[PDB]
Amino acid sequence: MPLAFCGTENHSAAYRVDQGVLNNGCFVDALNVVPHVFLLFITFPILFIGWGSQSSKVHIHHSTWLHFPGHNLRWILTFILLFVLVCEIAEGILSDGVTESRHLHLYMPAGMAFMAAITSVVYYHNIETSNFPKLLIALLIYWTLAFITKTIKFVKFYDHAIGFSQLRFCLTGLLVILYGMLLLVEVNVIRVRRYIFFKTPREVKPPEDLQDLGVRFLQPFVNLLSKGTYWWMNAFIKTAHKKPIDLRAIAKLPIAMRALTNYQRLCVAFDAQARKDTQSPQGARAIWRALCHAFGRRLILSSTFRILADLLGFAGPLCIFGIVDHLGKENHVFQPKTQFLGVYFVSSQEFLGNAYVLAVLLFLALLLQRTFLQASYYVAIETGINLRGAIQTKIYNKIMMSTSNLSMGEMTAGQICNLVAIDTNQLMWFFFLCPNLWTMPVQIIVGVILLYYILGVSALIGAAVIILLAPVQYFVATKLSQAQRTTLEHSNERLKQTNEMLRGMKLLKLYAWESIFCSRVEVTRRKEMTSLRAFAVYTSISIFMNTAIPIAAVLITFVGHVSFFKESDLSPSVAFASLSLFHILVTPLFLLSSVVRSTVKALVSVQKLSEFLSSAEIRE
Amino acid sequence: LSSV
Amino acid sequence: DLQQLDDTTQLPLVSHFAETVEGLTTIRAFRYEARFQQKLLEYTDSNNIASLFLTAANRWLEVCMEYIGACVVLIAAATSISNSLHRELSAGLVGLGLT
Amino acid sequence: MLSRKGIIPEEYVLTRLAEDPTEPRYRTRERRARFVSKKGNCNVAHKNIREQGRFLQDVFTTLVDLKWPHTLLIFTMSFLCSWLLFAMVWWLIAFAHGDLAPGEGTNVPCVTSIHSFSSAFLFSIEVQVTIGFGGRMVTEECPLAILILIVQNIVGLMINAIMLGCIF
Amino acid sequence: RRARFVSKKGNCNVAHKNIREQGRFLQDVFTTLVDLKWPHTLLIFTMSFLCSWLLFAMVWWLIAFAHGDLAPGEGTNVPCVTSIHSFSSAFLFSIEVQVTIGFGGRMVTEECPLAILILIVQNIVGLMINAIMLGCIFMKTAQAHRRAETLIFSKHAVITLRHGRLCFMLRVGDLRKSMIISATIHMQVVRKTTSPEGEVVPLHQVDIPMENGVGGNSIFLVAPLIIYHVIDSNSPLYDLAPSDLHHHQDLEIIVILEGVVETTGITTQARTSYLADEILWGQRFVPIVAEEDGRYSVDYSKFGNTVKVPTPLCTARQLDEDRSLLDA
Amino acid sequence: MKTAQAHRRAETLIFSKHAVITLRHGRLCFMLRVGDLRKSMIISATIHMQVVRKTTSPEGEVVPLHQVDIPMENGVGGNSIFLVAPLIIYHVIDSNSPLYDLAPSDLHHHQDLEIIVILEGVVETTGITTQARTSYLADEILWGQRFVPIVAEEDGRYSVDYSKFGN
Ligand SMILES: CCCCCCCCCCCCCCCCCC(=O)OC[C@H](COP(=O)(O)OC[C@H](N)C(=O)O)OC(=O)CCCCCCCCCCCCCCCCC
Ligand SMILES: CCCCCCCCCCCCCCCCCC(=O)OC[C@H](COP(=O)(O)OC[C@H](N)C(=O)O)OC(=O)CCCCCCCCCCCCCCCCC
Ligand SMILES: CCCCCCCCCCCCCCCCCC(=O)OC[C@H](COP(=O)(O)OC[C@H](N)C(=O)O)OC(=O)CCCCCCCCCCCCCCCCC
Ligand SMILES: CCCCCCCCCCCCCCCCCC(=O)OC[C@H](COP(=O)(O)OC[C@H](N)C(=O)O)OC(=O)CCCCCCCCCCCCCCCCC
Ligand SMILES: COc1ccc(Cl)cc1C(=O)NCCc1ccc(S(=O)(=O)NC(=O)NC2CCCCC2)cc1
Ligand SMILES: Nc1ncnc2c1ncn2[C@@H]1O[C@H](COP(=O)(O)OP(=O)(O)OP(=O)(O)O)[C@@H](O)[C@H]1O
Ligand SMILES: Nc1ncnc2c1ncn2[C@@H]1O[C@H](COP(=O)(O)OP(=O)(O)OP(=O)(O)O)[C@@H](O)[C@H]1O
Ligand SMILES: *[C@@H]1O[C@H](CO)[C@@H](O)[C@H](O)[C@H]1NC(C)=O
Repeated sequence: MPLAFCGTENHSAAYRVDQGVLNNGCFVDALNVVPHVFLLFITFPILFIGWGSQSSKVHIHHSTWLHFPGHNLRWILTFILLFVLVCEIAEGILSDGVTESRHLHLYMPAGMAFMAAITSVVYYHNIETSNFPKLLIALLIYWTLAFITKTIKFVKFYDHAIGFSQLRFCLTGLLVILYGMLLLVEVNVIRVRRYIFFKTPREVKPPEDLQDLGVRFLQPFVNLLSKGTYWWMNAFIKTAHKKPIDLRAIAKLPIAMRALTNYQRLCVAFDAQARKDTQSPQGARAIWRALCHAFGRRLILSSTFRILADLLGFAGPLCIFGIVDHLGKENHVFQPKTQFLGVYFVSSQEFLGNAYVLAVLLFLALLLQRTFLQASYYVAIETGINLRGAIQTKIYNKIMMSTSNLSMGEMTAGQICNLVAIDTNQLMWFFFLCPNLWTMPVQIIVGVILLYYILGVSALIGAAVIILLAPVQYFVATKLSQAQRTTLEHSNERLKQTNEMLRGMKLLKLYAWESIFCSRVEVTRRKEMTSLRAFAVYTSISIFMNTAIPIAAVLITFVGHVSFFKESDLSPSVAFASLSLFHILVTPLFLLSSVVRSTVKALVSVQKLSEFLSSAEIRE
Repeated sequence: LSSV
Repeated sequence: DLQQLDDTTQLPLVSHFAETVEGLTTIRAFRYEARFQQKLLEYTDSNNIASLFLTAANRWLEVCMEYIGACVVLIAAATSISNSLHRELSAGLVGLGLT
Repeated sequence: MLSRKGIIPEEYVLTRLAEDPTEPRYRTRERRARFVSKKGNCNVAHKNIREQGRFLQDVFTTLVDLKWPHTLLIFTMSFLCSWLLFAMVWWLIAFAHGDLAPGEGTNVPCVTSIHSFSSAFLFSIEVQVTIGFGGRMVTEECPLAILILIVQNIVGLMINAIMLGCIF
Repeated sequence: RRARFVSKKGNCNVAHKNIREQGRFLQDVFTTLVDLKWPHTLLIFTMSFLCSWLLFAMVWWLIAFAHGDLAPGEGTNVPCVTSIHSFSSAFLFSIEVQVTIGFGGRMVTEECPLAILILIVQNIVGLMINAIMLGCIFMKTAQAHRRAETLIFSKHAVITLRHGRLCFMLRVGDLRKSMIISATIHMQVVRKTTSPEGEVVPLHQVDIPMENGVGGNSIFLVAPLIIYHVIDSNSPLYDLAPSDLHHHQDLEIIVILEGVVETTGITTQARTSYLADEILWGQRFVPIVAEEDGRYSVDYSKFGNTVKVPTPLCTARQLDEDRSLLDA
Repeated sequence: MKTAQAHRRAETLIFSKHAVITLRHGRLCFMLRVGDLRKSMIISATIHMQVVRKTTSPEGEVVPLHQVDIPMENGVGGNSIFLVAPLIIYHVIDSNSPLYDLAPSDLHHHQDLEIIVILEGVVETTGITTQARTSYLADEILWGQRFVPIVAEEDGRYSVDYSKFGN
């Protein structure tokens, strides 16, 4: 009873090739093993040579990166085929359970394919760090070879009347499409860089921004997966432990984020709009359209990541519901009904109903969310920071203005400096919280929808309690900001008085007038202390609300469902899926008030900036 | 150094 | 270090704006505006690069800390389901752990 | 979340002013950059080198340059990858030819005494290292086995020749 | 159009016509094999082995047929080679013997001494062929012509006054970290020079001094170096005029960087040329070797970038007179 | 060590059968043409030159084969040479050269002159140093002749006509 590739039932009758060499359902799996192990045994010597070269003599310490055409879509196809290969492994482990011994022909090909995909992106990266695309022939034959072999497997399944009921048919069909859509990528590289069958290769030089000697913020010129997890930051962070961070140790920022480059882009938007449209002034709405047209191509991308991250965030409570539902019912059967040619096919419903499989899927879903959410954050921040540079340059351009008593007597240099600092910072902070207004409504809507499905009308009562904490937080935060305004505009006078009564220390000390002026300052300090007491009250209500809205909602939720409703008796699956949903919904509900305030202040800031940017100029 |  | 680099980089920039307004007649008199334009761009670049490094470092921590959290989820989920298939945790403590 | 969203407002009335720099001494930080170390080891870090594959095209200069432990790894992996690759081929041709299923007395297997993948892997060891323990022959039943035998012998001799040259 | 003596990346570009062949291009088979491309060497590698295997396979098959051991199938006879049933078995027996596998199922009995003689011949032939192919492979793994391609010569060369003397400069730099021992730099001026006596030499290669500190040709090359030649009365570039430096000019400054690669020990040449159009007048090279925190830093991005600089717009001969007269 | 032999490659180096003596730049120089047949280069190709004579010193010595060295008249004074096309290897007869008393009449067959020529260098295909030796008896020297230009200009590149190599 040893480890056999096709099992050991019916006296090894699974190995008979009498009817057909390629009609033996275990032989097609054996064929699919070949292209993956072929890549491993042709690339491992190459990879170890590369690793040795890095160790013994890493001559190109700052080697430039040349990314081949079709490089972002290359990585995303690898990511989604890694997903399906994990699912194939899960199906194989789940189907072999109903046999006398482990079959090994359900999850050996998928396991070696999983390792082959990982090694085929490591090999591709090592052939992208140093521009040498002739070694990519090994990858083109590999992809097409795999596409051939499982195509044979796919057509055999359709002959034997498998259909879309069996999960592995769907997985194999989808995976075959993946291999075709990535073989096309490889031939795209052939077509562009013209290295294999064309007369003269069309070489490309690395972008000039990376060619600059001092550029440490090399975020754009990085492979997609190190953009997700910020792997390039590791070396920089390690260096910061030994040597400090000097202003000459920080990078010279790339061309894409230069102030003048963003200023030129913003000027292009302004000029194109003001020419194609007969709107004579460049007023508030003109600037609003200009910002959208100039930075929309990145703002939309951030929103897409945020929406995907939100939809994947709701896969934690839902998977918990599935896991704990399966975890009861005494596990009476746990058997695969479908039988085909002595092998069992786990149905789709039988797949997402298991516990270990759902837990592995939950882990993978979290890996996507935690990275999409951070990727969405970075795109929003980078667009906001580029906005700050362009807007600051634009403001300073109009400063180059007439010094009339009408203009200079209305907005003094203090006003314009405050305009620069305050308005642009809170306009930038609007572009940070900008994907929220597109996503957070979807988050709340979809959260309430699927929370109703899990529990019922009592969940809507609890959702009402939480959704009744955005207006409460809004009023408290407005009161908090008003109290802070009063306290801060009072300490300004105190600080000016203290500076005035401490600059002349010698004069006051000589006349024995040090303590008297100290008490004159302490009086204003006591007044500011009363104001700060109001500020402390209004900030303690916010701490209370933040840390007691979810708990009060939970109490109302469950008490209503048991006492008032009595519809369905509580279960651990329902009662913890709903509780987990409450945490994931409390996080954005509180911050929604700050998003609204930021949007309001953004409108007022652009009103300020448009009353300035269209003032009286100097001359022609 | 002293900074470290 | 990056936090201080942020603050101490945006201090000269706002200061520069104030100074430029006061001697605006003097600057336009010398026809020497391009030098102060380059001063703005140099100050703006020095501020944006510090701000971007602070952002990227913050995102670096968040990604790494969330992967550790995700690894916790996988370890907790696997072991808890195992214990509840054999040792009979009764399916309540399992959910109280996963949440 | 101390300042996750509440850091948007700016006072712009801060009292921050000039402060002592307390910069570290430049003499301690600055150290004479030696062109070459006391014993060779030229300390001249290169930068911005454009890579056109020149460093990986001359694989034999690279192989000799590498340290012995890395050469041992490449030595071992080259042999073991070829051994495993041809083991897969030998196992799969046997399982395709249907000779490890029947056990029938009249059928003549194309590779005698193939019963599993361990036997196929041992047969791959014997062919490429040229040991030939005799218990796993090649019969005349399928000409594909003869072609694979030719390919395996030629590949093994090429690999041995290249590794001999690198070692010398 | 214009004929290149050598290409920019070495590759001597001279077509040799009307050579009488005495068979030399095949008389020394081993140098020819090493010159061959790797795919072609593999073809001959495979063909040599396979032809030997198949030739001796025919011999073993034919001796078995003559000895009457494969036709009858009667166990009373004792075959000279065990279990030779067909030509496929004979071919497999050749594989076993010459590669020295010996699958045991096809032994050699004592019955016919011709088999023993053929066994001796086959083993000796297999060992000779293995020895010869090993030698060719070892001289093909010690090739250092791919290392020569990591020696970088700047695309354009400039001329600027150094120490008051108008010198023709040049930058050469190394990419690999491993040194090149005994790096020697030669330099020539391929020109069509006519002597007063009526001689007309088509390509009169004239050597060039390298203005070394000891007058020699040796150089210690780690970082990119400026290789300047001082144009004096004894140099063939002493009558160069900037208007005589366009494309259709009969100039070519060949450069030969010899040296032995330390990783293997094989002497290598790196070759380049510089047509008159690729000569730039009155410029200089931007400095490269900075000084970073710990050690030196060489920026290869600016390897060939050049900046202009004021220069006399006259020949070198007219410059010795512009200074002698002032001194006088 | 027998597959790395490079004597059969040295057999592809070609020396003109007879050398000439002809004026260049007024001075009288001993010219010689050396050519290569293979497409591969010879790295560090060095050329020596010696005059084997029977020398009687004033003190009474009689050396039967006294090998006096000879300058190659290179642009830098060295011996190294770069050889793709056929080169002219000319030695200028100055007051210090032992050929400073040659005559057309004294250059017949029964004259005790021989001009050894030692071409060296390291082949690139193997990395083995080689030699290419030849000699020129006093009958195989032709006074007052010049070699024919050989490196004609082809459309694409430079074409060398080896047919007129010795003309
Ligand atoms: C039609 C006749 C011509 C036949 C050949 C034409 C080209 C074939 C293309 C398909 C080859 C398959 C994928 C291999 C990928 C590498 C191929 C290759 O050429 O290597 C690329 C590199 C080096 O290239 P380069 O010198 O910069 O440029 C090539 C040059 N310009 C030229 O003349 O090209 O190479 C290297 O730097 C070598 C690194 C190590 C190589 C290790 C490869 C192991 C192969 C083992 C094969 C096992 C087969 C077993 C069969 C069993 C089944 C029965
Ligand atoms: C339900 C959907 C999920 C399906 C699962 C598989 C994974 C996701 C696949 C689906 C979408 C993938 C991304 C596509 C979005 C299109 C754009 C894209 O690829 O990059 C989007 C952005 C920016 O890109 P850019 O244009 O190069 O930006 C700079 C530009 N060059 C410039 O000049 O300015 O890029 C960035 O801003 C950097 C971050 C990119 C996102 C992170 C990449 C994936 C990391 C995840 C790691 C673990 C995932 C698990 C994989 C294995 C699972 C077993
Ligand atoms: C007194 C007169 C002189 C001596 C006469 C010898 C009489 C020999 C009779 C039997 C000959 C067998 C046929 C072999 C084919 C070639 C034979 C042969 O002699 O080739 C001739 C040449 C060898 O140089 P050379 O030109 O003679 O040199 C003379 C002088 N130095 C010169 O400059 O000219 O060859 C070459 O220049 C080599 C070219 C390629 C060689 C490739 C190897 C061929 C065999 C490969 C074997 C294949 C596998 C089968 C093995 C089976 C063995 C039983
Ligand atoms: C029995 C079936 C055949 C079995 C084959 C055995 C395969 C075993 C693994 C491979 C062993 C050999 C790998 C050697 C790789 C050497 C790499 C290397 O030296 O630099 C990269 C090479 C070198 O450039 P080149 O211009 O082509 O040649 C050098 C130059 N011309 C010279 O003078 O030196 O540039 C290159 O391009 C890379 C070298 C070639 C890459 C891979 C070689 C195989 C290609 C496929 C050809 C197979 C032909 C067999 C057909 C047989 C038909 C009967
Ligand atoms: C913690 O976020 C959220 C969590 C949940 C939700 Cl539903 C929304 C958000 C949110 O607010 N999304 C807006 C995008 C965002 C906001 C804050 C942060 S951050 O973590 O505060 N990082 C920094 O501010 N870096 C600064 C940027 C300004 C210059 C100096 C460095 C990062 C990204
Ligand atoms: N950073 C570098 N790394 C490696 N080789 C380089 C680098 N920079 C230039 N070279 C090589 O130097 C030669 C040209 O150098 P140069 O900088 O003078 O010209 P270029 O304009 O950069 O040339 P090209 O466009 O051909 O690369 C070419 O052989 C080129 O491959
Ligand atoms: N086209 C050529 N190809 C190869 N070798 C040549 C060629 N022309 C001359 N040689 C070689 O040069 C030498 C003689 O050159 P030269 O032309 O001066 O004399 P020759 O009278 O043509 O010689 P011969 O007729 O004896 O070969 C001989 O070694 C000869 O083999
Ligand atoms: C294989 O085994 C099962 C269970 O013993 C049996 O039902 C099936 O018919 C067998 N297949 C055969 C005998 O072909």
